[PDB]
Amino acid sequence: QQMEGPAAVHYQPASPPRDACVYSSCYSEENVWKLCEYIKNHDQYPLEECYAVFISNERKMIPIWKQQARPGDGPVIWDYHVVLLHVSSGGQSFIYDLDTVLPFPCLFDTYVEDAIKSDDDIHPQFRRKFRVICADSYLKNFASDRSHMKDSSGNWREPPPPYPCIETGDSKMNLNDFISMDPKVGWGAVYTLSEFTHRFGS
Repeated sequence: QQMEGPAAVHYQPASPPRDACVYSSCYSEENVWKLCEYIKNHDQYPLEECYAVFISNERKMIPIWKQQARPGDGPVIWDYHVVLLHVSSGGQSFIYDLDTVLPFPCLFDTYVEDAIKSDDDIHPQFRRKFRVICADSYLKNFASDRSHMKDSSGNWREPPPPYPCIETGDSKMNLNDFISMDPKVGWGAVYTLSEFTHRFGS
């Protein structure tokens, strides 16, 4: 037997159920944005408890396991991937990944163990870095004109989401500032996998 700060055994999800969420494949930066917007307009949790988390690396080649685009025990290799992190008031963190086969939401430790796994036995060019942006800052500053999703001849590589492009008064396109893992660029903090789990893991 082994015992276990406070536990969120009665955690109420900050989002609608998985099948009720706005979702477009290969637009997880917008899928997470729409979750932040919901949390903002819903008056359930403070937006300051939530973060958008960009996962990528310098070579833009990151494996993620337990992904719906690859059912089974193999990884999907993304150029980048975005999830939502909710640090509940007791300290327990939850991951909202509309693309995972793990629960939605998922306990932070479980998502790190099954979806992310250790970088120790991963070829170093595939190792993951994390940019953590406050959901309030994310809603206030993120902009994407989706131009990165046009193909060789100006057609869509993936069909876009069915709502207008996310815009701010300051920019129509700063997605590269979020995919970048350069701490001298953009908003939020950039962490290695160890720093990320040291920060939010229990």
